[PDB]
Amino acid sequence: ITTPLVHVASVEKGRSYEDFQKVYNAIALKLREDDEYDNYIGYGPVLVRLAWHISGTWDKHDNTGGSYGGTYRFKKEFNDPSNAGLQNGFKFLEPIHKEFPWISSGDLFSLGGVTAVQEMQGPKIPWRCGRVDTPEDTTPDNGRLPDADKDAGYVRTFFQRLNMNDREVVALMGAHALGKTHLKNSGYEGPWGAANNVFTNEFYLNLLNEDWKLEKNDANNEQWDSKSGYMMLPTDYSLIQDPKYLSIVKEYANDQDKFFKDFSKAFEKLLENGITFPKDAPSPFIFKTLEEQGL
Ligand code: HEM
Repeated sequence: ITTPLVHVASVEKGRSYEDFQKVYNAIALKLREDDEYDNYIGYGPVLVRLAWHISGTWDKHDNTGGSYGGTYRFKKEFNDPSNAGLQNGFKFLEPIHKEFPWISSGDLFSLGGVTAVQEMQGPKIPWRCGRVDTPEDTTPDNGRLPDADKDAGYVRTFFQRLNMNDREVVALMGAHALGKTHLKNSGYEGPWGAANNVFTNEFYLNLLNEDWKLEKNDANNEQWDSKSGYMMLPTDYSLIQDPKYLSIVKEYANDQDKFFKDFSKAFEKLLENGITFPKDAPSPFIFKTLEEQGL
């Protein structure tokens, strides 16, 4: 009776690679322009978190949620407590959408994350168009995104719902090299590392090389703190408490190139979960950075 929905990707009318490269460039140029945001971190990290949160609502068992429908634009999902702070990323993308009103919301949200990773010198992320806006009654209920106050067993079980295995989980969590936690958003405070708007394997290096102490923060949540001024969420630290995760953490801490390759695959997969692509669909696009274009 409850059969899994099938969401078929549909290319926006008469649009192709050059069209989306222009959208990429507008995102990337505004990222360069609005350098002051969040004490000069810039909008890169929040756009990556936005792309992850609009995708991480997916439930593989009935194909509800996921990036396809662009449902973060609706009040119920926009106001999810797990999404506190992402309003800044939505407001950043509003002038992009006014300039390119033909792009679907899901395509714009997911492309924002790809642009941010690449412009912060991360790996190329192949990206496919064709997400189609769906009505407000398709918006997933709050509560599908993960709790940070949990252990490795919770992390492993949670990501099963997104069809992610151990390697994919550890790779995806490496995005916590970016940005920081804000007490007002999540009840956690502090960055994970020093180079907060450059995409590197710093997350794994800090996990393994810093001396961490479990401490209460000003919101009375416990987090792991180092003397360097970095922090780790409980779920972050669980990647070195669990023996299978620890092996992969060590692998990425020693080999940023392998991390980049695995992150690129898993992040594209995360953004595409729940979408059926016709065999006649165009191949994934690899957008050029502003630097590669002399822009
Ligand atoms: C168990 C899984 C995860 C948990 C529990 C988690 C939790 C969190 C929390 C609590 C914050 C702080 C938000 C704030 O206070 O502003 C955060 C930020 C962030 N998350 Fe994660 N996250 C997870 C996985 C991911 C994944 C898979 C990605 C991307 C691939 C990601 C990307 C980010 C980024 C870039 C930030 C920084 C945002 C900013 O600086 O504004 N996270 N996450």
